Amino acid sequence: ADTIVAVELDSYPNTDIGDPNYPHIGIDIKSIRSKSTARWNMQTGKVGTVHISYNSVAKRLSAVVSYSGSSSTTVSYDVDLNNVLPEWVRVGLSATTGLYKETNTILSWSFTSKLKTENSLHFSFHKFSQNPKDLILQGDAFTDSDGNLELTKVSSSGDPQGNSVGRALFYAPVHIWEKSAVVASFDATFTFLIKSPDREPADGITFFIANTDTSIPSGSGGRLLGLFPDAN
Amino acid sequence: ADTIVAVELDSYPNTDIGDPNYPHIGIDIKSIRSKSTARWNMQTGKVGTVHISYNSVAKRLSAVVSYSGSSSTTVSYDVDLNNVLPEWVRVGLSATTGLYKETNTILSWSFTSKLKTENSLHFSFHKFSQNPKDLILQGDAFTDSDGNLELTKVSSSGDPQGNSVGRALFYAPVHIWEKSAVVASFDATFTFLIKSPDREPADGITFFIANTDTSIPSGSGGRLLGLFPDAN
Amino acid sequence: ADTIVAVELDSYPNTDIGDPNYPHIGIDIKSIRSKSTARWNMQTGKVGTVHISYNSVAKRLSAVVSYSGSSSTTVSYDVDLNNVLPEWVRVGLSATTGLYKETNTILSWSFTSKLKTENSLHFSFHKFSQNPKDLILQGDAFTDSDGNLELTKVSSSGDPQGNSVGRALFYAPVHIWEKSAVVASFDATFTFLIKSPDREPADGITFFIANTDTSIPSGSGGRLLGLFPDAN
Amino acid sequence: ADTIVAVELDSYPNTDIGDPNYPHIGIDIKSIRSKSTARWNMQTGKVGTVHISYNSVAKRLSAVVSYSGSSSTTVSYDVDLNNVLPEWVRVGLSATTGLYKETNTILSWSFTSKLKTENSLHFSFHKFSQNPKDLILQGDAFTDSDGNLELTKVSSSGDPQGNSVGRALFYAPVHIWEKSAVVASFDATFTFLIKSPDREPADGITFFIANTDTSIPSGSGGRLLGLFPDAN
Ligand SMILES: OC[C@H]1O[C@H](Oc2c[nH]c3ccc(Br)c(Cl)c23)[C@@H](O)[C@@H](O)[C@@H]1O
Ligand SMILES: OC[C@H]1O[C@H](Oc2c[nH]c3ccc(Br)c(Cl)c23)[C@@H](O)[C@@H](O)[C@@H]1O
Ligand SMILES: OC[C@H]1O[C@H](Oc2c[nH]c3ccc(Br)c(Cl)c23)[C@@H](O)[C@@H](O)[C@@H]1O
Ligand SMILES: OC[C@H]1O[C@H](Oc2c[nH]c3ccc(Br)c(Cl)c23)[C@@H](O)[C@@H](O)[C@@H]1O
Ligand SMILES: [Ca+2]
Ligand SMILES: [Ca+2]
Ligand SMILES: [Ca+2]
Ligand SMILES: [Ca+2]
Ligand SMILES: [Mn+2]
Ligand SMILES: [Mn+2]
Ligand SMILES: [Mn+2]
Ligand SMILES: [Mn+2]
Repeated sequence: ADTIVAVELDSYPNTDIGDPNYPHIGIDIKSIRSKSTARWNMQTGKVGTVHISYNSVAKRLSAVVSYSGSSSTTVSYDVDLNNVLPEWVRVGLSATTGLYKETNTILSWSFTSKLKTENSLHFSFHKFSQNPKDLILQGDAFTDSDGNLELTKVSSSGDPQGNSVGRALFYAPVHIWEKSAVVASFDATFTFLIKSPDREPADGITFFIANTDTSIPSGSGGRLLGLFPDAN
Repeated sequence: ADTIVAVELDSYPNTDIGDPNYPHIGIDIKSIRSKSTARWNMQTGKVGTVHISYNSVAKRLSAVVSYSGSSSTTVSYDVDLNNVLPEWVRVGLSATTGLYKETNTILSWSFTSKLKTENSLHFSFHKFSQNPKDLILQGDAFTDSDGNLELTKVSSSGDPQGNSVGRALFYAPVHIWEKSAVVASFDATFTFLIKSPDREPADGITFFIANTDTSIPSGSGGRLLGLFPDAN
Repeated sequence: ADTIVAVELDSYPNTDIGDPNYPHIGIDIKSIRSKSTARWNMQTGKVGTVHISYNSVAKRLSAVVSYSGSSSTTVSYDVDLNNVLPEWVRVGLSATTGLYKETNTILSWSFTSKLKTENSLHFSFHKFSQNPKDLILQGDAFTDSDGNLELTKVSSSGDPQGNSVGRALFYAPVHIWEKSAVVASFDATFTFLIKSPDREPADGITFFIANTDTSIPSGSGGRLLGLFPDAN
Repeated sequence: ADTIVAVELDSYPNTDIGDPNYPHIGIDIKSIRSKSTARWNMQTGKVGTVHISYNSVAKRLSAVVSYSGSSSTTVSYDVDLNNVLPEWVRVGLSATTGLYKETNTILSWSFTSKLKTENSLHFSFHKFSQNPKDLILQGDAFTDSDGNLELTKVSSSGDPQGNSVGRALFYAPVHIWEKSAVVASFDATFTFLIKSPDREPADGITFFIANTDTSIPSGSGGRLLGLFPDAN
């Protein structure tokens, strides 16, 4: 059972398992039920931009989500990630659709990791090549002709499908801590396009971190964002 | 048969297959016989520092090697790497020993890759963890307790062994070009410690680039620097 | 460049690169141009059955192809496979379509390997599971709902597409020889269904053997049966 | 957390976690505490021979262990393995040493798997090649010059070391059941040589079956036989 730290743009309120009454960004520490959430002023059809940061000195995983010239949405959570995640991990983006759907388009994805014990891993994508050998595409994750990472299924038309799960891991494992390490930090940006024919888009996109061999958990569809085998 | 672009710190003169009469840095385009070389003022026992750069606009692979406060050694070569290397590659460091030996210690290794079509892959190591999951260690390559990448065999004493070959690839494939790409560049630094009981150290260390599935070619020992199956 | 030993059911005559004037079974030793061929009495729409055998004592790779109660077609070739193939290999089935097409259905596939130095590897498939984890499916190779290995593309209708290449490797590398080995033999059976709307079906199906890391060579489509990067 | 079905030749009594008072063979269904055990008349220095069988109709995992012309030791357990193990698995041999040690030599290892829904996977080893590419060697598992699989560490002298863990998985995943399958069976033989300077040899050898991605669990040393992260 994978260890998971995710920042969720939870498109779909699932009150029956923790979610607030509304679209929200959440910080998930080994549970789909977010340790912290903020009301996310969704804007379907516009391009969102998530920034994620954290160092091991401040011990505060923080995420902001924004649209151009629009009021942003921040959510923080005091956590020491080296007590949660293994020493080595892989970073990725996941997204699902349930009975309700939405395009989970990733227009770009950067991520910087620093381990001053000064080791480092930076990577950024503004274009997603047809064959991304530096990405372990899991489930329904693919890349379209516009150089966009489609995390979840989308017809040739552009319409999103439902009951789809897909994630993109960066091929190289990251080293986010070492007993010796004085400070391990990481940042993570990505822009996304969420479009939906439904007035209740679902289910969400997330940037997560996990055991290197992390794979899509069975039953992880929909409100589970392809991160957990259950809702505990 | 792998495609190979390497920058060699050729410790050992092998005149009988191209090498100059002396220790030298070479730029190898799909051949152990360097398209360009410069006389390398070796300093066994001191820590060297190779810087490598190249963009696709200038089309000039250049490398400099230096010791602290000592006269450096530069070597350049006009080449268009996208006509040589495949679209996707893996970057690494190799080193061998023949009948003559030497420690092939890598104290650090950074590498930045930029694909403005602005995609990117940066990674740097000042410490090499006991288990580097973000490095495909090939052959005799291992990491010692001092956090140093030993490319080639070295007894517990510290003495180097001979007839050893070892390389370190970064786990993630790099994208160094795209038909669309306007400019693909990359830099690569690394510091090394070459020590030898022999007054004729051998055989050398190299930073190379290759087809992603690049592996140590049979017969690639010694003067082949674990890069080629032959000397053509 | 992979080492390849294949037994080809060459559906399509390609005279301009060696092929006989007619559909034929060929034995290919590191070349699409068969060292031996026999006239293959094709029967599109009926289920064929290839048996392949060889031991290192007799040094005779032999293949027979048959349809129920129909005159079979045998082809032999005296070769010592341990002088051709590496010590370790992977066994598989490949098939392509060019401008002309055909279904490349594999209804079953067994293979026995014996290394008396008595080591062994047997595997047989009468059903191909939706997710064959014990098969490295390459290119357009997939498995349909009838439990059939579709080597090459086929519409939902059942019509075959063209310019498609796909192979199925057995996940485990086989050990087909050892310097010590007294006798290494192997057999290989498989039944196939070739159907075509075209009166000139193309291009063929093959059981091949190759370096373990064998992958579909670029330009290997059509008359190359997804085995060679060229016709030499 | 891996799913594990093992047949243990538990060299070392660990009463404080279930073990009988004596060396024994056990059948472990997702727990180091055997669902069934029989008193194992150990014979250190002689070559043992374990036979394992099971089909899904009888639903009885059975194992026998024997030495030449010596009273054997049988242990059975009524279990339906398709309710325990995933649909796809990898089969292997594991062994550890704790504060007490012993050579865990595997002189041979066969295994037949049949899935009549008649699919099959057979493999046998009487010799273990220096580089067994068809074996995922985990931990301290290696192969010596006599063609023997040393599961656990052994000095050049031949003396076994302690606190060592090593397993050998067959490279190809096995298909041990399918919803459709009418009967899935498997057999598994292997001969072993257990030698110890200690009058209380430890800890044991096992043939196990697990989720394909099974790896040595942390803390699985000694009485855990490199199968479980704990003793529950
Ligand atoms: O796409 C959003 C969701 O759809 C499903 O839950 C549903 C939310 N509204 C519903 C209305 C009816 C039924 Br039945 C279901 Cl399962 C749901 C589920 O598939 C969820 O996993 C998911 O959160
Ligand atoms: O370590 C350096 C070299 O040693 C060998 O070549 C030798 C250079 N000096 C020699 C002197 C005698 C003999 Br025999 C040999 Cl092979 C050599 C070879 O093993 C080379 O590959 C290598 O370049
Ligand atoms: O499907 C069979 C074949 O089709 C092609 O060659 C053709 C055989 N008949 C033709 C007629 C016209 C043209 Br243009 C072509 Cl390329 C061909 C090629 O694509 C071949 O690789 C292949 O053997
Ligand atoms: O090799 C056998 C065993 O050695 C250890 O347990 C010991 C059995 N006898 C002992 C006596 C003292 C101490 Br401290 C220990 Cl840990 C043990 C442990 O390391 C066990 O995992 C193992 O079963
Ligand atoms: Ca939700
Ligand atoms: Ca040289
Ligand atoms: Ca042909
Ligand atoms: Ca025990
Ligand atoms: Mn939520
Ligand atoms: Mn040189
Ligand atoms: Mn032919
Ligand atoms: Mn026990």
